[PDB]
Amino acid sequence: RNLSALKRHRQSLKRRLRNKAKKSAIKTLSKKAIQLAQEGKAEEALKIMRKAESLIDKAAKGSTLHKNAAARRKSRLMRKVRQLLEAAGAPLIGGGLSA
Amino acid sequence: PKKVLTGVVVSDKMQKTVTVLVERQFPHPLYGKVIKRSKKYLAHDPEEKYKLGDVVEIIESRPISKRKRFRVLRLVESGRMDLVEKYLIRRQNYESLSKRGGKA
Amino acid sequence: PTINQLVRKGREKVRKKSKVPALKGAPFRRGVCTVVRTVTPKKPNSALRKVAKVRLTSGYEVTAYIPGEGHNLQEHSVVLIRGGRVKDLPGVRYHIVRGVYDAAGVKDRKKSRSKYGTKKPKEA
Amino acid sequence: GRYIGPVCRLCRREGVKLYLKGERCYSPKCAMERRPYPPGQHGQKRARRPSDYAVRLREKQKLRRIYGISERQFRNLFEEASKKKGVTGSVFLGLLESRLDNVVYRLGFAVSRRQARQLVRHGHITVNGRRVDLPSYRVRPGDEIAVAEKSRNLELIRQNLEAMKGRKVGPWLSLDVEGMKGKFLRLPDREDLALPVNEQLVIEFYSR
Amino acid sequence: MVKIRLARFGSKHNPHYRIVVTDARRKRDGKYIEKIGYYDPRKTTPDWLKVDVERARYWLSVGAQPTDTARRLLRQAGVFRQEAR
Amino acid sequence: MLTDPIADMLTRIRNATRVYKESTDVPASRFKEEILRILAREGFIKGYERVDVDGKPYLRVYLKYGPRRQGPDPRPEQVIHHIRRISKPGRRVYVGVKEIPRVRRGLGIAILSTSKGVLTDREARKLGVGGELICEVW
RNA sequence: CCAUGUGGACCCGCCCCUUGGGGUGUGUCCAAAGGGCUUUGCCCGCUUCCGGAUGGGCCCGCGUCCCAUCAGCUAGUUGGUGGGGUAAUGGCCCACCAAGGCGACGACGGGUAGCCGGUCUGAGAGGAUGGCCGGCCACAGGGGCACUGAGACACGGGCCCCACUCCUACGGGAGGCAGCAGUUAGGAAUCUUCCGCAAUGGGCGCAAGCCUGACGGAGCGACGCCGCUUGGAGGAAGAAGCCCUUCGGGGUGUAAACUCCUGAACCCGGGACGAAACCCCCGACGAGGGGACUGACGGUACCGGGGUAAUAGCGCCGGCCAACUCCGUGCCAGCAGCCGCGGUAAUACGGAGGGCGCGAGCGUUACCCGGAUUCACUGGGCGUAAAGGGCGUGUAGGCGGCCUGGGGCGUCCCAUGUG
Ligand SMILES: [Mg+2]
Ligand SMILES: [Mg+2]
Ligand SMILES: [Mg+2]
Ligand SMILES: [Mg+2]
Ligand SMILES: [Mg+2]
Ligand SMILES: [Mg+2]
Ligand SMILES: [Mg+2]
Ligand SMILES: [Mg+2]
Ligand SMILES: [Mg+2]
Ligand SMILES: [Mg+2]
Ligand SMILES: [Mg+2]
Ligand SMILES: [Mg+2]
Ligand SMILES: [Mg+2]
Ligand SMILES: [Mg+2]
Ligand SMILES: [Mg+2]
Ligand SMILES: [Mg+2]
Ligand SMILES: [Mg+2]
Ligand SMILES: [Mg+2]
Ligand SMILES: [Mg+2]
Ligand SMILES: [Mg+2]
Ligand SMILES: [Mg+2]
Ligand SMILES: [Mg+2]
Ligand SMILES: [Mg+2]
Ligand SMILES: [Mg+2]
Ligand SMILES: [Mg+2]
Ligand SMILES: [Mg+2]
Ligand SMILES: [Mg+2]
Ligand SMILES: [Mg+2]
Ligand SMILES: [Mg+2]
Ligand SMILES: [Zn+2]
Repeated sequence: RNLSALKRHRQSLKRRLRNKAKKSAIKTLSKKAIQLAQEGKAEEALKIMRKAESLIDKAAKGSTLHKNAAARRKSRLMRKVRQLLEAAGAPLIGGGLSA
Repeated sequence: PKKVLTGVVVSDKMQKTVTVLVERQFPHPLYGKVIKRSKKYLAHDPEEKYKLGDVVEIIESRPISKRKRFRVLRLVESGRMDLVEKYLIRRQNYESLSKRGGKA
Repeated sequence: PTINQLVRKGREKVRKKSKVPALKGAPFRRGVCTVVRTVTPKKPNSALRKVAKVRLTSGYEVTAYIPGEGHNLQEHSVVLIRGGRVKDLPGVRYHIVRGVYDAAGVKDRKKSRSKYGTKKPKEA
Repeated sequence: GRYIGPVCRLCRREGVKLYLKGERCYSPKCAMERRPYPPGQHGQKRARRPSDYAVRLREKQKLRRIYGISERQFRNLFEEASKKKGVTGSVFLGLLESRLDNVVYRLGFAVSRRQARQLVRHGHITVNGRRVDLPSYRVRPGDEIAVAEKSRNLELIRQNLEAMKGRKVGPWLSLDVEGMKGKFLRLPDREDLALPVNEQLVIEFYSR
Repeated sequence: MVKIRLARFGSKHNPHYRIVVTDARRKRDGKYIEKIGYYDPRKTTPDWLKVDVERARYWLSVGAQPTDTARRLLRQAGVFRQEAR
Repeated sequence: MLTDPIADMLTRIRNATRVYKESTDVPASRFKEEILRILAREGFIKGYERVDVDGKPYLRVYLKYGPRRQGPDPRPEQVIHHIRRISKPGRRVYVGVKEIPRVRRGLGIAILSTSKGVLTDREARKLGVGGELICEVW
């Protein structure tokens, strides 16, 4: 056995288990943004959107998503919420949204 | 210079897609008479404009589907069935030369 | 033809068939002997030339000429086998190298030697 | 190595004197002088026609022996004149004279070519002021073939450095008798070298 | 990174070195991106070292790192010199 | 059907000569005229005249020969010892300048069609262009 | 986690450009870390941003072996809109809709092989080939899979099954040289468990340094190319012995014997280049300058002195193919690449003498090209020699008359980027 090696797999484990916690937070959180987006609670969805959008960026400073890949998940959400609120009621906050 | 190709459409029968037949001439590697060999390029025509038998240019482009790597540049002439018949004559003839058979 | 005929059809590069099979690529191949016999020759000739059918290490079971006067070949003597056929006897197309493995070098050989696996006899 | 054996018998093999026995080879001794016919059991019997290839070869062998270098590099010297821009017969010789073992034998310092070699092999020779044990040696125009002082007072050097007051060099050459020196003017011509070879016949053996 | 170093082109006991610009991780004697001179360490000639300064002076505005050996061979080429007052 | 305007001419003048016919007549082209002006620039032929055979347009080429030889076959020497065409049709032959060959070690002529027209390897290379390689006289 | 945010990201808006490129307007979100010393400032770092360079993914144009005794293949198959996924386009992957896509200019299947710079052959055109060195690919016992990360879907990292080997207390676990070196196996055949990290290259470090079976060298193998010795100068009308003889005589053959000369090996001594850097003080941390360390080859190469005459071996000798005779043998024994020799005069078999060719190599066997204009572009042919379809029709395709003009696809030309 070669203790230079083993080191980096114990390493792995620990980041996987911080990278799991990171993503599997964002799914959850942003799914509960899509959700509040449906039935027009423009107040609350636009709250959840920004506490999504940041937990994005801080997984972008890191090594979970790339700037390229995190920017992606920002447009997935941001646009798709600006649009579920089409089929309902106008943006109260206008938090993570530019009129 | 994302390559530019002049060929004549020979397939309408698809969605926003179209098949084009581009041909080229050249001395035979060794034997060296001019020969002329051609190939068909599944082009992209979005708004659908160009029809079955048109004379077009194509350019290398951002891949659109599996076998779509060319958008259509412009039209050099319309109505040129002469070859579309010829290309179909070739496509037909495969009915013959089979070891199923060919009837009278 | 015409140019075009060829352009369409073309010139079919000739194919080469090795007048020596058994040696899967090899120049020699060791086998054990099976039959040790002598077969009388072809047509203008007359002798009792000496031969041995030899199982191989390429799978085969080919027959072999014994070059020379004397020999030591019995049914289980290991051998060695090189190219070079025989215009006197048919079905024999490789020889047996004298002197390697349970195969003799010929004694009483001064001249042609290096072929016959016989060394130098000075103090002669 | 080099050929080493009964030299005056090729004085007679190709039927003319090859002055390789050396100072004896101007006698009424050197083998040829007595018995012209070439070697063994038959040498005297009637000689028939030589093949086209016979003659092709004879006149090659002569030039190979006569210059006292073995085949394998008699070749790479031919095939190095082919590869060189000018007449092939005439370049060839041109780089036989530039070899060290016949840079001496024409600069005087020896009796025959086989001898002349020994003096090269054995640390006896100066080349632009240095020691060269290399018969394979490409002597260029302007080179300095002399003798290292240490061997100078040797008889073989000197009885030979003697006689040179009765001869001349070869017009691509200055001999400095006393100073024990020698100078390579230019290459030769086929003008100079009057050998008993016909050289195109040599090349017609290195066509086949 | 981008680097400048030495690459072997002689043989046994007869090294002749080449000055090269090549990507760090690249094999020693491999497809370099630019030959900028030779260096003869057995020094058997009047010209046992050529460089050409003007390229290594593009190539460091570039940001290609030298070796030690190769560094020292450039100072000695003039590569790193300044003038005026 | 009739295929080669060109190769045809050569073969008239070929078969024409080897019979020792004083004159012979060939189907008026523009090509066949400019190839012909060469063949007399370079004395293989005396010269061509435009003549109408049966109110049809034509070229009358007069034939150059050797001089009365002796022997037992007193028949001279076609100044045209061999004439024959290289760019055959469906099998064409385009040479640059590099690729322009010389004929009979300089004793002869190769004929070219070029962007400047009707040319001999000499005139060809002197000019510094090339193209369809046509025939070959000597 | 919070704040500042020069800037950047995303949503929407306009304005240039035009496939996702550049600007700008509001809202929204994100930064960080401290160690060292010549401590009130220098050094290695830190974070967000444009760019340089470097390397790299992905896509297209042409090039890319055979057999038609494989002719029909295709259902994630071809395309569409929505979606997921990636650094990124895309049936890549999923859902849903239209029914396409390909093929005789070889689709499909089967056979074989990594490809190239180049290498061998050859007048050229081609034919043959891709060890070593180098450029790109692909695997790491067989197969699938993801994590970490800028990067792999990772030889000496990870999860699962199978074969194989092994520890076992019969629950279970370990193991992967096609990295150097060696063992075993196989086979006609392929080597040391060497020295050293001095050089050069890489990783890490402010640095001294540390790891370096890359690599630098040594060992072993005539395996290959080249350099070299086995002597040389003199020496008989010509020893002995050995072979032929027409019994006079011919040949090995100036070769040997001795005369003289030189001095591989060996002995003595001296004895490298390859190595000046990083580092240290001066000087500014810069330019420049000064000092110090270090050799695995190696006590090698090479220089001075000393010195002995001092390995020759293979093929062939009827023709092609350089070389001729005696015996022995008698279609026997045997040679042989081709025709062929041998049945009592053998220039062919086995020996001798003599001869030719080569030489630390000479031969034989295997393969590549030439020969072979015997695959024929260069450079072929069909009346009888192998070969005109038993005769027509006509489709694809190949090819085409005279006169002028427009295009410039070919083809020619010049400049240029690449090779
Ligand atoms: Mg990751
Ligand atoms: Mg000495
Ligand atoms: Mg903040
Ligand atoms: Mg952090
Ligand atoms: Mg802290
Ligand atoms: Mg394979
Ligand atoms: Mg040839
Ligand atoms: Mg290949
Ligand atoms: Mg390699
Ligand atoms: Mg294995
Ligand atoms: Mg695997
Ligand atoms: Mg391993
Ligand atoms: Mg280093
Ligand atoms: Mg050796
Ligand atoms: Mg051997
Ligand atoms: Mg040698
Ligand atoms: Mg002697
Ligand atoms: Mg020094
Ligand atoms: Mg003969
Ligand atoms: Mg024999
Ligand atoms: Mg007899
Ligand atoms: Mg015999
Ligand atoms: Mg051929
Ligand atoms: Mg024929
Ligand atoms: Mg017949
Ligand atoms: Mg018939
Ligand atoms: Mg026409
Ligand atoms: Mg016209
Ligand atoms: Mg053009
Ligand atoms: Zn002599």
